[PDB]
Amino acid sequence: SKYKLIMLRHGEGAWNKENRFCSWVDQKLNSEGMEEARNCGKQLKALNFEFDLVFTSVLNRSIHTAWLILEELGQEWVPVESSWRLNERHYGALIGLNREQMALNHGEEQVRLWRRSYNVTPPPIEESHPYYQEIYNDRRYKVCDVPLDQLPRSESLKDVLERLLPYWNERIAPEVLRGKTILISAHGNSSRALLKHLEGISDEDIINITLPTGVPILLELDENLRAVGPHQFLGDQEAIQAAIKKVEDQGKVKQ
Amino acid sequence: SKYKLIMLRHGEGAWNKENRFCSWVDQKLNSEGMEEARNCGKQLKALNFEFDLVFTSVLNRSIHTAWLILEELGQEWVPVESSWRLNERHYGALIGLNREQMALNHGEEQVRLWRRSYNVTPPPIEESHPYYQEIYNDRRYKVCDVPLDQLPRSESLKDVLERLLPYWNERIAPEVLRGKTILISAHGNSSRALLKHLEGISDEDIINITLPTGVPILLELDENLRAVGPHQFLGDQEAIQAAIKKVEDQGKVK
Ligand SMILES: O=C(O)[C@@H](COP(=O)(O)O)OP(=O)(O)O
Ligand SMILES: O=C(O)[C@@H](COP(=O)(O)O)OP(=O)(O)O
Ligand SMILES: [NH3+]C1CCCCC1
Repeated sequence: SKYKLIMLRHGEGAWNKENRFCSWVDQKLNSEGMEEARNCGKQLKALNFEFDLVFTSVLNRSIHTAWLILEELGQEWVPVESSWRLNERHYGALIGLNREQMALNHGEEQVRLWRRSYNVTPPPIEESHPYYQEIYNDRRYKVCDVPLDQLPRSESLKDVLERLLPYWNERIAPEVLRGKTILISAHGNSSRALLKHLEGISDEDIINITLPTGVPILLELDENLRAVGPHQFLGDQEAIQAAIKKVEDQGKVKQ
Repeated sequence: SKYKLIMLRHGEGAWNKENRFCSWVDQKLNSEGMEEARNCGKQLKALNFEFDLVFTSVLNRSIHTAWLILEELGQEWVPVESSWRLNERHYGALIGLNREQMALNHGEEQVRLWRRSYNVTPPPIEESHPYYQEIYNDRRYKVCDVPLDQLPRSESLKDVLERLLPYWNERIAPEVLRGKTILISAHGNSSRALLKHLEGISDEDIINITLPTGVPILLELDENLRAVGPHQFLGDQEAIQAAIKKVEDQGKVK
């Protein structure tokens, strides 16, 4: 048999609009992002989606995106589970910095490696960093399945998959195999990590995969829980490609 | 007290304002109710509440109230569990009717009896009722711990307690005993049912308990999960008492 699930990157937030690496900083959705989430809900309603379970990260932007989708569907009663293992990749010291500024300071090539490569690790975030305290002082990280002191201070995409894969295999995949309809409301890089795994994308090719905010990602899996075909974006393809280009351009120098 | 928990009636919804028995009809919060929910969250934040688990009914007004509270607290990551066992009392055939109109036609005393009695069971809702279909055809009732055909068609407050108690005993009580800080976002009568149990209120006295929408209720329990004192509405008692009077007056002609 085959199974289909829906995954997506949270709706736009101020940091996305202002082009600043946000990562573990708990930014909220902005007005545009709330609309993106509601539109996702409307598309899923048009398709008559009936979710059984929803998985999100512990960053509120992914939770609110899910709540808006459920409201549009009239499915607010559907169980939601949130885990740090679906949190966006930890950008370390790059958190708070402007992506274009980094391109000007370090070059487009280096920024592309930091953003999309599989093995490159961002410099770790230090206690002196402006956003260190608010991240590690938050109670949500005192009750994780990993001690506060053991949580990452920066992550390569590979590091992300290493802490996300166990969650997928142990808590999400079993439900998929039970024929349940699942929604994964997450982030750009945590979603890219899962897609790399499910689609068998090489360490080299994953660098060219970019996900825009607020666009449902359709993925079909076979009996072995591997992608039957490439992931697909739901909606106007021209608009979606334009949004993808916008994300890519965040790390480029004006021309 | 050894333990403390917070419970509350969801924020104002369209039918609360229209003064119609809503019960299992899934009406949403209105602008006023959203504000009530947010003020609840602000009041709880002012008192340092840090929830570990949230329990709600499967009616969206209770869920949305919880979501707004969690947002105000910056605690959207806190686990939420929902169950039909926390659903508002099933008003049966009375669903959809205007409370004041009923008082005018049958007498204030009659309406008060239907609304607050512990033992009186409303007439069952039938297939000919305007809101029967949307209730029993909803998918949320196809995945309950009891078959769709077994779900109630009307309930007395006693009936409510009988189906709510198992959920309290099996799922909520154990968490409170572990020392977790719990939030229960429910309804007017389902909350009255739980208060009757926790405070050991008599069948006679429970009739005088009326709960206002969107007001946090603090319950202090001992080692045996018994209330050490009467429930405490958190906030200005004058305004809260006024909101309670508002609910009572829904069944009065004037
Ligand atoms: O970490 C972040 O700032 C973004 C991704 O940024 P880029 O890797 O795409 O630059 O995560 P998201 O907006 O999905 O929560
Ligand atoms: O069933 C309803 O309409 C109300 C209670 O109405 P009364 O018993 O006070 O008339 O419950 P709610 O969902 O608003 O908390
Ligand atoms: N001072 C900055 C150098 C580039 C990586 C992020 C920190």
